[PDB]
Amino acid sequence: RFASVYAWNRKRISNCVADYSVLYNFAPFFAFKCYGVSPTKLNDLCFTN
Amino acid sequence: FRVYSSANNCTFEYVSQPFLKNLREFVFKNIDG
Repeated sequence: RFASVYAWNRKRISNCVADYSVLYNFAPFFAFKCYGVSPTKLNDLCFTN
Repeated sequence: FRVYSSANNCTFEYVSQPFLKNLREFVFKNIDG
């Protein structure tokens, strides 16, 4: 399933080995935009939350 | 008992397995986060 906009969900990912390679999730994305960070350099940067 | 206080609002995750003439020595420190 998923959720609505008025009650959009928020999942906290703070303890994981991040396999940022979710490009398999329907690769033909209609909108794949990045703000504040570039597309691929994203995979090799650390963050708190 | 099981619930210590009324509210408990945290989203941390750190699990491990049992840390279990029975001297159980422990040393606690907090440095460099």
